[PDB]
Amino acid sequence: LMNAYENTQASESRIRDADMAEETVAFTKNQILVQSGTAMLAQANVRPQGVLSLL
Amino acid sequence: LMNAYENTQASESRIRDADMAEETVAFTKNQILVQSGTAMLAQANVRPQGVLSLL
Repeated sequence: LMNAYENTQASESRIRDADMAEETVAFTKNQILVQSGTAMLAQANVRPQGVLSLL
Repeated sequence: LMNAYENTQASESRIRDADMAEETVAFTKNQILVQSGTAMLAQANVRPQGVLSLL
């Protein structure tokens, strides 16, 4: 029962538990992506401002 | 039978039993390797931060 329990727990952890190092890189990647997206959006708001030079 | 038992026990121990020192050296080598690797991964996780300054 000890042997089966430890192997069973290992098998369960291999499926449900998350590997923090595996996707903390993904988290940082997504943070960089969202920052770049916010910057590009804010750049996009001021894009039509050049029209006013013709009025 | 006594002599045969002691000889056979020694022969079996030559195979199944582990060497404590020659295992601890590898264990500590693996330890320094893994901590170096996790430090290197942690420092490599911040590479994209050099890009957002261009935004």
